[PDB]
Amino acid sequence: TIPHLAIDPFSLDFFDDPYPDQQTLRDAGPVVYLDKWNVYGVARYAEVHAVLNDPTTFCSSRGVGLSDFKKEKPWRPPSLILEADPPAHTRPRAVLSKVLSPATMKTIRDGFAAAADAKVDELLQRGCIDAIADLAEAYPLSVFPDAMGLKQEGREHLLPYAGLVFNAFGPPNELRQTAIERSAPHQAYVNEQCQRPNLAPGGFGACIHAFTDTGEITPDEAPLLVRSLLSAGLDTTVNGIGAAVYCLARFPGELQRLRSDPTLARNAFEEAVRFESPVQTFFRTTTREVELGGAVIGEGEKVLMFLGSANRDPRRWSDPDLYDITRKTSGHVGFGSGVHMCVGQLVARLEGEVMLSALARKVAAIDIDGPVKRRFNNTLRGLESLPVKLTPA
Ligand code: HEM
Ligand SMILES: CSc1ccc(C(=O)O)cc1
Ligand SMILES: [Cl-]
Repeated sequence: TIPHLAIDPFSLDFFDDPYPDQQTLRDAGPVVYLDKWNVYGVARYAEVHAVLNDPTTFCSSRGVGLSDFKKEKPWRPPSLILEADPPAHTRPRAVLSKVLSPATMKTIRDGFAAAADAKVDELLQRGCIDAIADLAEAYPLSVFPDAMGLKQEGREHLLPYAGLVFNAFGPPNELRQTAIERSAPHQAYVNEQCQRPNLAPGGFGACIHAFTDTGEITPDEAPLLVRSLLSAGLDTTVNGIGAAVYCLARFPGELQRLRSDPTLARNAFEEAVRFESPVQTFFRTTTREVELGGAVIGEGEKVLMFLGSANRDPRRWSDPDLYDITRKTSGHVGFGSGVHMCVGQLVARLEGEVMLSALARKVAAIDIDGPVKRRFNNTLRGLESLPVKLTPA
């Protein structure tokens, strides 16, 4: 009933060009079995969306990577939110909700926007730049660690620590095993910065600590919740902004539309999240026997959701393979869906909007001007290097 496939969705060849294999996965059936990792797979929008929206049946507390926490030790203490199920999930979620809230966005926006304009201005002085190191990485690094309230010393650990986290969701391939081997100093830095004394007042970090007297979280939960933001908060936005620039770079027609109406900046970002889906994949674990798309999955099985595939499913999207900054993106699963839907999406969108606004107002063209180099990671899709020539408007 369930087709078995030998595709390794965590292989360098798959990362290098996932799209044919992803159609192969959708078209094989609503539910496949991946013999490489002994794992159920769902690659169509409908089943990915269903799975995300039944947290009772498809739980996150047994881990959202390949590893099943009921079978193996987690490589670090479990996240209090990503790797928890309702009701444990609920209050720490509420806290990060209020911390990364509309009101908070109102306090950081001018600063984020200024940073974004200043960067684009700086890059136009150079002309030929690396849209990854000098933009996708540099810009979030200029705003997010400050927004967190991190001290300056040690920030080089942040992107290493993130690549470790996302690699560690993957199978025990060499990417994962090499990440964990190198992890010790990045863990030490991050863990130390999660303690209240090390976070500057007014920041996301000290804000999380300040929420520890309401009955929602206790003081011993706050460091791990800060850890959550230093795990998820940065590298995701680097690959999100990287994606958007790359799309603009490959669809000049859409850059020209964006320039003509910079208010499209925020949706231009949302479409780049759908189109590239920087967060490619996550697992759930079945807490019971379940019928899904007319196939039956037993208790305790890992189910792999192909978010990027879901976002290019021609069953859901018209011309999924086109970058369209005026598309109605509502319902894309690049930020997830349901009770775990990205609690940090207002920061990502803010960062993404203000950067694409800056480009929209200041840049006339973005032409790839050198070898594009992909960066391989078990969960993240994105580029190592994107050399572009920026033409001033
Ligand atoms: C382009 C940027 C981003 C993308 C594509 C993204 C993607 C995602 C996805 C797909 C999920 C769902 C995980 C699941 O269902 O298991 C999620 C949850 C989460 N994200 Fe984001 N994210 C982004 C930005 C951010 C930022 C800026 C932050 C923090 C400042 C953040 C923090 C979190 C946290 C803590 C969770 C766990 C929420 C929960 O379990 O309820 N993310 N993200
Ligand atoms: C969806 S990416 C991500 C989200 C949350 C955490 C965490 O809670 O540490 C890590 C990665
Ligand atoms: Cl850690």
